Amino acid sequence: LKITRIDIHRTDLPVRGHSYDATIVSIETDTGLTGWGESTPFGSTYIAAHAGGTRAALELLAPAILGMDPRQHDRIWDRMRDTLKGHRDARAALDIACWDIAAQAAGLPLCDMTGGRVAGPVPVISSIGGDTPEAMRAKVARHRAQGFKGHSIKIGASEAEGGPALDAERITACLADRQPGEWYLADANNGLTVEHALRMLSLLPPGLDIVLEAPCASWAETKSLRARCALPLLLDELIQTETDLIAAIRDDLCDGVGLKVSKQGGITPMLRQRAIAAAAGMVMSVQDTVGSQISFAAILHLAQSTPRHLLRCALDTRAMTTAELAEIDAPLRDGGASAPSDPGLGLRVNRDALGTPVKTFGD
Amino acid sequence: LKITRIDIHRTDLPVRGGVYRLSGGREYHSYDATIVSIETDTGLTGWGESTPFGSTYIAAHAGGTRAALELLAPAILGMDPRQHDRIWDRMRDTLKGHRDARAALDIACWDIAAQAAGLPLCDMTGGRVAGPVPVISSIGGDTPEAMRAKVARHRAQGFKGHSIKIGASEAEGGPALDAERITACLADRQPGEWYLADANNGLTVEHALRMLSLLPPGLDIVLEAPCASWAETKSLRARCALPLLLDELIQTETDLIAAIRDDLCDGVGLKVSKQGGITPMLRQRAIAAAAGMVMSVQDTVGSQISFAAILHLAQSTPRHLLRCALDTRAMTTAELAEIDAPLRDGGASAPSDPGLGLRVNRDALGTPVKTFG
Amino acid sequence: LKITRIDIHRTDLPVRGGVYRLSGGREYHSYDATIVSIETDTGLTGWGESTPFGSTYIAAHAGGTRAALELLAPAILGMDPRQHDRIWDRMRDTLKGHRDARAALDIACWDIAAQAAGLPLCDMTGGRVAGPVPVISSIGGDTPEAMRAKVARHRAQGFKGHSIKIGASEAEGGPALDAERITACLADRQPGEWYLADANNGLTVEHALRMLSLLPPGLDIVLEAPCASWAETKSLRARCALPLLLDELIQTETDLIAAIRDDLCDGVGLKVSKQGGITPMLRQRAIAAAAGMVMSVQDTVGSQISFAAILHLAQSTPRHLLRCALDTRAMTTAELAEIDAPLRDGGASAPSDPGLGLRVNRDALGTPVKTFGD
Amino acid sequence: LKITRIDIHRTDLPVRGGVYRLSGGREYHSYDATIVSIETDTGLTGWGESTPFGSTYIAAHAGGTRAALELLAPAILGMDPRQHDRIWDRMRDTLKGHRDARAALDIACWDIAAQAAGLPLCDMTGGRVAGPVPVISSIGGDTPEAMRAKVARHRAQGFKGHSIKIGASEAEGGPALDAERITACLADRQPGEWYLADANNGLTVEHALRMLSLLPPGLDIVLEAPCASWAETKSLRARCALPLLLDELIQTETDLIAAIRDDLCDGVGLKVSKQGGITPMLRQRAIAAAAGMVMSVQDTVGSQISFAAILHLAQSTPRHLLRCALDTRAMTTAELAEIDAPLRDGGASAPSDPGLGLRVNRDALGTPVKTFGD
Ligand SMILES: [Mg+2]
Ligand SMILES: [Mg+2]
Repeated sequence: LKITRIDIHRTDLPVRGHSYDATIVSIETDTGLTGWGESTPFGSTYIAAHAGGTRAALELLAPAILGMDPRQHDRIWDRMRDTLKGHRDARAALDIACWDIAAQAAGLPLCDMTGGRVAGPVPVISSIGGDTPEAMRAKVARHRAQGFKGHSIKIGASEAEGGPALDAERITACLADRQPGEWYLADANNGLTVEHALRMLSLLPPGLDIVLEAPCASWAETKSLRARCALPLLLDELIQTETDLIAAIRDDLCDGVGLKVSKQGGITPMLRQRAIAAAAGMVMSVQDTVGSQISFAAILHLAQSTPRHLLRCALDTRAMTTAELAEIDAPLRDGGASAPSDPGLGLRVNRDALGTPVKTFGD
Repeated sequence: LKITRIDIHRTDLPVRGGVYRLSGGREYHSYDATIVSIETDTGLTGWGESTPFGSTYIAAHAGGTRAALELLAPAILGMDPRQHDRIWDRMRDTLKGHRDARAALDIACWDIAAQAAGLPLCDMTGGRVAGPVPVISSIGGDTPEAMRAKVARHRAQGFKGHSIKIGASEAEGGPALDAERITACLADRQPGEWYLADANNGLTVEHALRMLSLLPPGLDIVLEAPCASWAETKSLRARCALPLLLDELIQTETDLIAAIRDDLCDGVGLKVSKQGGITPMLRQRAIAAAAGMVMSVQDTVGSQISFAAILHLAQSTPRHLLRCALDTRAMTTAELAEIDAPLRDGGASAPSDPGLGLRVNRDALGTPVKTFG
Repeated sequence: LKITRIDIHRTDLPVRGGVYRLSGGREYHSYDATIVSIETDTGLTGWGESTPFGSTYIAAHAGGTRAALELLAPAILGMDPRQHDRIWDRMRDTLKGHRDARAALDIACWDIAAQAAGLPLCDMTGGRVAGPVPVISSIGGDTPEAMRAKVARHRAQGFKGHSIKIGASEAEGGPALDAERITACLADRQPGEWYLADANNGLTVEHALRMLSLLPPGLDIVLEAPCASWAETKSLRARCALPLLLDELIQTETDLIAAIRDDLCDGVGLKVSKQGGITPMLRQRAIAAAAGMVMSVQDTVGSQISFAAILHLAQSTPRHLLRCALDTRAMTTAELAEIDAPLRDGGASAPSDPGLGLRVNRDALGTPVKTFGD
Repeated sequence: LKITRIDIHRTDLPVRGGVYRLSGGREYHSYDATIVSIETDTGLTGWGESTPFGSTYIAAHAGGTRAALELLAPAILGMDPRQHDRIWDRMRDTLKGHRDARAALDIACWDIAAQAAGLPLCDMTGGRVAGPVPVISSIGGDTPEAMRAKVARHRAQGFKGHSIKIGASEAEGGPALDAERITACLADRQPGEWYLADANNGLTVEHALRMLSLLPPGLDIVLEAPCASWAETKSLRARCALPLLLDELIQTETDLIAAIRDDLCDGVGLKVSKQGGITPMLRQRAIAAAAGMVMSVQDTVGSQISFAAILHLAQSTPRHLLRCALDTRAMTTAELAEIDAPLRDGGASAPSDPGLGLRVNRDALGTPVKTFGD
């Protein structure tokens, strides 16, 4: 088995409800298998990544893995590392496509190639955008009615907007109508000062069941808050590499991690990082930055093979954009979704929907 | 004085009071007990029990106990049963770990030692502390109202402590259900009672912290065995204001040293057969007592034979550090022996007969499965 | 794909050469191996070995291994051998610990899965790293001169790594003797060699510190398994400048997390049947590699069946972190199976046949002590 | 079994050969001993000794030992001498600290308990460990050359372990002298020997660090009791690569816990009458053994009666943790009792007679200074 051709595509994913610049990769083998992978950074200020950067890195990564056996995930990973440091966003698309191929060649859905299907549907997270306390509360109520159990709620008010008091009120409001078996995550997107986070913690009423995600912009700030925060803490932006997780363990920094396929760098590091987190007893939300059905396929299969007591929802990226790049049989039903049973990722990709490839390597 | 014959018995102990539930979907319907008798040249007989709490509590199971005894029993034949440290050394030199197997032999030897000396075991392990020992219930997992009713029944029987088993999955209601279980179980509390919320190593740190946040203020509760590993427990310890007791994580003497070095806990669940019998219960008592750690003196589970070891040890434990003795008679319907230790005057009192104070019903044990000598 | 039948074999493994000596007066003369075959509905057979190193290396013994398998083997009947994590979970739900017993079943499932995928295990576990894996010698306890000479035999045979056993009692000469044993074993070293001083969890901290004081300056040595407990090892670590590798104290994935949290060591001795098979070896390799811990890839002891698992795993390990593979064929006289992986040009190379690459001598194992299923 | 009568005796023990100097200008010329006998209703008599090493070793003196016995002795009358923990509790409830006074009563109760059971004390405290117990040679403060010569004398007699006293004032030569003493004492080193540099809580951290810097590399030495306080010892520990043994600072069981929590030491000097008798010696041995701390088993000083307690405890102590017993008979010319435990080839073995194995010369003790009596 040999990689023979790699096609790099660029396509715009309009926001459901600006747009996202997606890079979609196909990899072909000498036996005639095709694997697919997606990497689409969430704008250019979520982490140190942007779409133009993803494509510029692929100029180096794609030619380097030509002729390799797509099943040898660690050696392909090493080849990518030896070619270009970091740029895990670019690694992700290639890595995912190789795993798609590998699972196809083994006659397995990806969830069965990555440990085995855990029984039942994966709980899907509801996303609650930044707004007034009462508005966020109503959105939570709307999502509750649709069967969603887990909610990611956005916080991060400037002083002018009302600061820590506003964020505290947003949290209390979102939890006000809660029913048994629900789970809430306040995501600050690395945006609070330690002073803001401490004031916010003081302002919260007692007896709330809430997890705090990505409170601060840097490691040192997050470590200072950690010393004076009794809430479970989940890290997202700050966890990109496997070494990041080791540092977090060393510093006893968090109780959970936000694992995003294209942030961590594809199936290969998602699996390494899941093994580390699981061993550490860290809960894991399994998501991606943003993407089409292709991104969703990687998320779902990985979520499906994650131990349920550690899993804290999967993200359904199809809810984020209007894009229709592929079919996959995994309907959102009752706040949950199930990985399909077709070999590989289970995608039927609409090649024409992607536009002519911006770049081709091989022949 | 010389050990001449060792007999290994196997029997089943049926659960008393309905399916017993622990965290992570573990269920127990009966318990597979291993009962050992040891004979001396002088014609004394000593008894010991080791009954793992199924195969899913710690790294031990009844088949493993018996497999370990195949090496341990022949190893100690010919030894003086009064020389507890040297017999222990012999067992260690023969087979690492397997404290479940050491336990039954170790207890039988102490039974012999005490009989030879004409003393009850409590008066061979430091001396009787005045008054009865308070007894503790084992409240298996169920709904908050089901668990609260079990607490009430034990209250009416004269029990003063209650070990309440928590550890709900997200699907079942998670930390909120566990917090509800705790509040319900404490709701009818009378003066001079004591409660352990035992998660049996079943919570993530995230679940524990959420659970802690949900608990109403002003509760008198001790948290037991919150997490599956040493590193998780340390992480929770850094952010938990409640007193913490460790159980599954404390098996060896070196375990207790690590706990002290890490300042990991304020008490220890000492279970006769988890620690490995009288000899290590005494060593671990000395360590815990010096560190000021409270001690719940229990076993995994067992018959009256297990109960005699538990009771005599609790009876010689300083009362200010003792946090109840487990009365296993409430956990199974088995009647493997008589012991004159009824629940009265506030709990149970060790008998004054030499040894463990047991009258073993051999007809309840079945024919031995293996004999050595 | 379904597991249909599991056979438990018990076979004796006679020692190769002379009496083997570890610290604390531990001597060894022969090995009690348990060998497991797993069959599928499709007619594939996978093989796995678990052979505790006597009964005092870790909390494991062959009788215990077999007793545990009485619970484990029937629990995995009917399962898909390819779903390693779900099979792992089933085993954990059945019996806590007893990774020795998990190991034989887990390895046989990986053997099957790699066969079904048409790949040698090294290519199913990340992919073959180029070139042979260097092999480590196992230098048992003796006088310094005898040890030095045993290092020579192995050197001439193409060995670059040496595990040297230390741990003298005070009567025997204590830390001075151990220091002499170390200096003597390194005395004839040629470029590219690597030395581990393995105490097998047998030194007091006082003994270790005394020994460290007695060693001459300028040695290239790694200290393995100095002390019997976590707390003792932590105390030594605070006052030891040598790289430390943990062996007996690392059995679970959570053990490795605790070592990281405590910044306790710079390497780990990963033994297939100690960690519990291919599945935990892969988990623990991912954790060790992320922390930049070096790894010696070994087993307790075993036949060619143990060796197959060791070798394929070592072959997919990044070479800069790898610190040799144990060749178990040097330790036993058993001929339980054929494998095409001889010592040549730098070490041993995993064969390219799908699976473990074993051809099992089925009459050499004896009639199964127990069978489950069909 | 009931305690019926307690007799308190006082007797002088004349120094034998070499008047001791401890750090800080401390001097000692004879030792004021307190000896207690306890009688039972069944006609058994047990014996116990407590003799503080002068009045400046730890917070104890002979006059204080006797003043405390005025409270402790009547408190334990009518008690069952076999219930060691409950007698201990009664003593603790009666008077805090004063473990020197507890020791004499406690040892006598264990003597009775052992005789009642018809076992030597080593067999009542876990069981006799095979072979003689090594006995420590004591090397008093002197010139490096004189100390070296005395080590050579003890070496020729068969002693293997040496306790060597250090702690020179600046005027006397400071850290340089202490380092020279240490270097000299180890210069004629033969295999299987052990060395303990005892500063008797006498060094400043500055002095200790200077002494450590001055020592040549490659020495096999253990440092005992370097500093006067817990906080000083902690500071030294942070910057000292040698194994550390605490003596004066470890008196209670809670002290050992504090040492574990602070990771302060690798060994402990257990002295029967410092720790408070057989009962606390056993508790502290259990703690230390679990922590892997080495233990030197000694007493402050004493007659054969003190030696009986030392020897029996050392005899039941695991040999890999044991670092010699002190033969107190070498420290005085007093003949207070006969015990069949001759010193031969640098070792001694506990006798087999029930109890401590003493044959006490009542005439050598004088009339009791106090009888209880209540
Ligand atoms: Mg996030
Ligand atoms: Mg001293």
